[PDB]
Amino acid sequence: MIKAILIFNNHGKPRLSKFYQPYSEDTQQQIIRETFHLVSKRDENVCNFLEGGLLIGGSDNKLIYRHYATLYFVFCVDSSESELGILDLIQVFVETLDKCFENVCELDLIFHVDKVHNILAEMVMGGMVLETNMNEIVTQIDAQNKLEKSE
Amino acid sequence: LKQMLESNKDSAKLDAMKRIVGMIAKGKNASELFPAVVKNVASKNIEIKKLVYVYLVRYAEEQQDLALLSISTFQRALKDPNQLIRASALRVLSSIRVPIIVPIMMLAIKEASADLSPYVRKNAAHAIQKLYSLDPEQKEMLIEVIEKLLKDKSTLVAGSVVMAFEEVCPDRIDLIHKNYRKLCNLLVDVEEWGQVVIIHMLTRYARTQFVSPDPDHRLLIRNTKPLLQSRNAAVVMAVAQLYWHISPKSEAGIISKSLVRLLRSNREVQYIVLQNIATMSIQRKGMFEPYLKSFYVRSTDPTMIKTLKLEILTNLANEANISTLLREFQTYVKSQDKQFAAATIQTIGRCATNILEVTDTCLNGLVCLLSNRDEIVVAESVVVIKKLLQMQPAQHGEIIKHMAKLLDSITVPVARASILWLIGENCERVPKIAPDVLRKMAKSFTSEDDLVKLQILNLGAKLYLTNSKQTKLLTQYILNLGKYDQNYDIRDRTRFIRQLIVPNVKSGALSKYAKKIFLAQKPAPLLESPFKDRDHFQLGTLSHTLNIKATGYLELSNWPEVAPDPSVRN
Amino acid sequence: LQDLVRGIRNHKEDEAKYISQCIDEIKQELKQDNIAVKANAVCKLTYLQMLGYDISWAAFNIIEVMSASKFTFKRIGYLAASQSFHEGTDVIMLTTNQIRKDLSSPSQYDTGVALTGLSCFVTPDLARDLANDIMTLMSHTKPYIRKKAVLIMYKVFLKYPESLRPAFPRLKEKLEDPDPGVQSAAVNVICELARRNPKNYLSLAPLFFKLMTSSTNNWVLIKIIKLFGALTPLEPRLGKKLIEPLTNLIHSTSAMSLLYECVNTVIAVLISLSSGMPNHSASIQLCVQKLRILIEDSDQNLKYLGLLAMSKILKTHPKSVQSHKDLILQCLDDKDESIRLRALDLLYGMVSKKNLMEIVKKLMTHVDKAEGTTYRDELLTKIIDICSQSNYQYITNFEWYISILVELTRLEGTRHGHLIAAQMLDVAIRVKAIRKFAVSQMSALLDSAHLLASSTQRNGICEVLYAAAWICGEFSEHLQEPHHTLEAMLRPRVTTLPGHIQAVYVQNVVKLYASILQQKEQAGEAEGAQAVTQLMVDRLPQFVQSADLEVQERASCILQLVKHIQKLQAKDVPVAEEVSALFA
Amino acid sequence: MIHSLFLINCSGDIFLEKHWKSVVSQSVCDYFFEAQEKAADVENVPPVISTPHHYLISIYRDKLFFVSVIQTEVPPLFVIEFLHRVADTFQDYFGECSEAAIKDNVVIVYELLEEMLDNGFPLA
Repeated sequence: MIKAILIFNNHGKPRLSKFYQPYSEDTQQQIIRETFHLVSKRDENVCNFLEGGLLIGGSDNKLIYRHYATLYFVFCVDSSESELGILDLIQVFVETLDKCFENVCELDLIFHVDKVHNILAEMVMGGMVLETNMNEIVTQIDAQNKLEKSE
Repeated sequence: LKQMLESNKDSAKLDAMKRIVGMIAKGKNASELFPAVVKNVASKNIEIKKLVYVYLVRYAEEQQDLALLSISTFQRALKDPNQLIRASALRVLSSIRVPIIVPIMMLAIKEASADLSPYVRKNAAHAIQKLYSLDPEQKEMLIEVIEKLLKDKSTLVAGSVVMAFEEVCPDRIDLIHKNYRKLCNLLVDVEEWGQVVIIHMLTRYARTQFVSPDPDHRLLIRNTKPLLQSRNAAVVMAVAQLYWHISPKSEAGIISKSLVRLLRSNREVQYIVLQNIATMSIQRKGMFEPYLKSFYVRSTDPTMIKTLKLEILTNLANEANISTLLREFQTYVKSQDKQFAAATIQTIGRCATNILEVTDTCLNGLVCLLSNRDEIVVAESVVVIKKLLQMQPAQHGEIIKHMAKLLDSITVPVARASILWLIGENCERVPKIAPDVLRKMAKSFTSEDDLVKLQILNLGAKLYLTNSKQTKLLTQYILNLGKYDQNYDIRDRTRFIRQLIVPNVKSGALSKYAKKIFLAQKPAPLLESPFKDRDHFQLGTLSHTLNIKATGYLELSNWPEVAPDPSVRN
Repeated sequence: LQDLVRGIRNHKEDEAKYISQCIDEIKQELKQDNIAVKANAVCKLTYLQMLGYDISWAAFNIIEVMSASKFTFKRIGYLAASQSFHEGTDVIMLTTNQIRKDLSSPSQYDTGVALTGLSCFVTPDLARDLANDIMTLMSHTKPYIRKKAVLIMYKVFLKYPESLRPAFPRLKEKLEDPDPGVQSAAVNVICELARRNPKNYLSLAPLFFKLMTSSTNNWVLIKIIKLFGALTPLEPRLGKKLIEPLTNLIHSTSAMSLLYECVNTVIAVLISLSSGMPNHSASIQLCVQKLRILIEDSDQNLKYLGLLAMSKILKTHPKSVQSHKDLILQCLDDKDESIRLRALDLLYGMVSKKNLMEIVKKLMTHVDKAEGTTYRDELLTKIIDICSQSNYQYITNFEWYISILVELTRLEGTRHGHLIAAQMLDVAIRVKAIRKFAVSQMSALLDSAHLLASSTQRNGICEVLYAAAWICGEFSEHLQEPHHTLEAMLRPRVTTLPGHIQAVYVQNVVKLYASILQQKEQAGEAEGAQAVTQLMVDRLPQFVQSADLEVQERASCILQLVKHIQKLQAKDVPVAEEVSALFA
Repeated sequence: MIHSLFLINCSGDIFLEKHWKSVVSQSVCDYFFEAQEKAADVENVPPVISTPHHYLISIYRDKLFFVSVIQTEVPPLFVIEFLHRVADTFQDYFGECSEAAIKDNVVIVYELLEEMLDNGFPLA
């Protein structure tokens, strides 16, 4: 059960915020800031597993993240999700943005936020892991782009 | 980011170096990326050169071996036509701690010190700083370089040159002995930080090379005078510390105007200034007497700033103003600042000791103050009266009886000990409440603080020596309780105290004296301000602030009996 | 959408005003007849929600966008709808007609976006109203619809158990879906069902065994394998049946993450199975080998969780963990503090009567290399804990232990100085044959107390000085320079230490006086005894004048006593025996 | 003189770090953090804080600390006034002394720190 997907750069400016628990907008913002301060303070050689804060439902949840370039990709999961399972999910996610965006960068996360939500939905659905076969995932998003092209 | 720098695009390199500088400011490890940065140190873009040299300055001591691989590039950079590049290259060379770089560094420093640009000259002074920190065995030629540098007329170099002289050769006084005139004349035009350093060194030099107030000794004072109005706190404090340690006592009081003026500045500036003025006021009280009101505590200042102001007020207390201060102390006692409220309670007792004529009046402020509902105020008020009650071992019944009733509601360990201690000394003056006090504490001994426990054995023995007819069982109760206590200090006292008191079977000559030693009149404490210890330290220095001889303290000497030859110094 | 992005980027400090103007413009746009402009405003508003502004104000407009016949606007409307309504939004009731139209539609991808929207529409009322149709959608012909649909079930099951009762057999037969994505999604749903009430799925274990035999996509195995760890407490026998496919998987594992998940789960399985069947030591050996291969890898996450698994098996079977030694000693140097702390806990775990010395030597080399008063404090506390566990059970050369205590005394700035002092006192009093070395080291430190006086803070070096004073005064018989040590302890540099330090200092200075007076009187050196007495009478007043309570009391009474002893000595009195008896 | 700089935020973290010579670990600021734990507020931290091998001369203004590292004996008011001068120049260039401005212009911050201080002796 993925609580929420938080994506932000090294400066804490949000790039994605998709929640699977009913939280208010102010609560979402302070959550984003809390995870950013918890994660960015650690250097590159630190592990990617932080105990969850009080704003995401308590310590029962955990903050799992990966760093690419200057972007942070943090998944809020409880004690029931696999640490490296979620890590590999993040890896497939970022590679999905790389080839769906033709070498994605922060700028694509800024100007193409809706397509990134689409990528997340095709990968994870309401806190459930939907698709992990990368090739079929990109094929389905490309087909969706085909129906946008056709109509 | 490695491939990003390996790109031929200079803008890409610039962006990568800016990101690397950013993550350095974050404090992360960029030593792995050194092989990419060292490649473009010879780039033709000035901005990329500056960022690259910042990276090299930061990580030259981390990846020392790759820097060793590229020493010749730094050698070539030493001849760069732009001054900042020469300074940076010499800096990077100085950053290398390999025991082999030495002679190259020596030649680098020689060339830099001979080169015309003043900026690289002060950087070369810092270079001899670094080399002396690296290879102490080169100090002869380092001192030669310093002698060459000190002759330079530029002030920008002069400040750093004086610092390099001082940390490399503090004892070779003769180099500054030669250009006393040049330094004193430039001290008007030297930049403020250089002014502070030069003034400290000149104060030490005048303390060493002159006798009691010589035209040259006045020459220092003559030209240091205009700096007392300077806007820099360090400059004025340096001048003020100069006057205190050099000027005649009839003229050195002039600084009290500027030193007080600094108290209008920020918190940190006046924390040191209040610390210095506190020490100055002890030895020479009359200079800060006219500014007594300027040391009155304002509620806006923090605890540490206000507490120092209190200590200055104590040292300035006199029979002509003790009454004014005593009234002001009563105002500060009931302040919402509990930490400060404790300090003012301490201040009254210190002023009571200094002004012996108002001992009773100071008590009247405190004995009535003992009824305050504040747990911390009563904690220190009983402590301070204890000192005052100890000082006059008179039968002050109107005071001691009040504490004994209060003791049941006192929780602070030091205060509980003070009450038990006063009861122990005055057991015969209060023979009716003292026995009950021990009975109260004996039940609660196991929960008392370790400090408080000690006084109960002291109380238990003292009551035994005078009124053993009925407190003999109470004394044996409390001694047995302390015998099994966890802290070995109490087990040490109980072993000693029981031995002195109980075993009349082995009652030798020393044991019959036991009632004399415990009940011996206690001499008044020579309470000392926590600023008299600063009499051994120079004002305005770090060691004065910490009251400890800091690493690299430049100790002042005593005034010499006879002045060294003035004719040499011309 | 990108126009608002550029406007926000340009208006950094004026974000509030520009956002308010854009909100007014969005209010104007979302009430227009054209659904394209409304969808653009909905894109703007989804960006607004990500930025942190209330989405609930235009839920009706989001519905209006969703109602468009064009799926291009449908997707944006469904995204904002997933991010828009909550449990307290009755406005979501207007969605019902469009939700039913999209859900009953045979189009695969329109139904996909509809289910994506429904994933956040999961309320008891909507679940109760839509479960009837989505239960039929369970067995829809096209795979992708079912693949999202089973997750939509999982939502409904969470919110509508009355459909969970009959559709549970439906998911059971769904478990054999031929399309790999569909069956994988069904597995994910059924596991997240089993995680809440695991008892109702022990009979479903053979289906999971068939799954794991047939499955190839790693994430599926990860999920089911963790849940296999989950049911092992309820029924160890499924783990007994499962260990052989477990072992086959670990031998066939190629993904490091999946490898970790299997090895941790077989630790759990073997913990369950050890209750009455202690014959799985071969599986234990293989899983420790796998943990080693995991931890040797250079990626810190793999190493961290592998080390955590070795910690669990150390609680389980440390007999094989103790052989790692140098491996953990190298992982000690990693730059992450958490992995280092876990390594320290492992060092605590495997410290033994044979390897305590080596482990502590490496730990103290690191504490010399360690940085951070917090880290230094935990490291020294752990050193004392591993040395002092079970009353110093695993230490044989106590002289080395006092040496390492003195080495810790070098750690200026420690907040655990009292712990060090208590350790020195305990090891000095408890064991007698090492009292000589303890006294020698402490007296050496007292001779350097002019250097140790630099730290007068509480719980600092002063408590070390307290320990020194106590064990030199009490055990003065083993001192080699009692006159020198008492002169050092009466030095004026002492006069700046906190109260009880000076107090015990004086109380043991008088003990040294007793000892040295006994020595000089026994040999008949009256002049030396007089010299020592006059030395102390000339030094104690320096402490009597002190303002702190107990030190002043001690100094005053002891000084008066020493004056009286000098008076008796002027009368030719053998006072040495009685002064010694004062502290015997 | 002043050896390294450690700007420290309100929450008690290392906001910014700069080093001029041989780098002192960030573990030098844990003494300052212990002092803050002992201090009642941000106004009760003494400007000069002793460490076993360094000295921490710190100022607090504009809701931000300017912590500098001192190894050799130095005039405390020298370093304090230099810190306040660098803060004044920070405000002059930024327009306001704030956490966000420094976080955004780290590069200009490093340029200013290098321009003000050259190998231990402040001079411009």
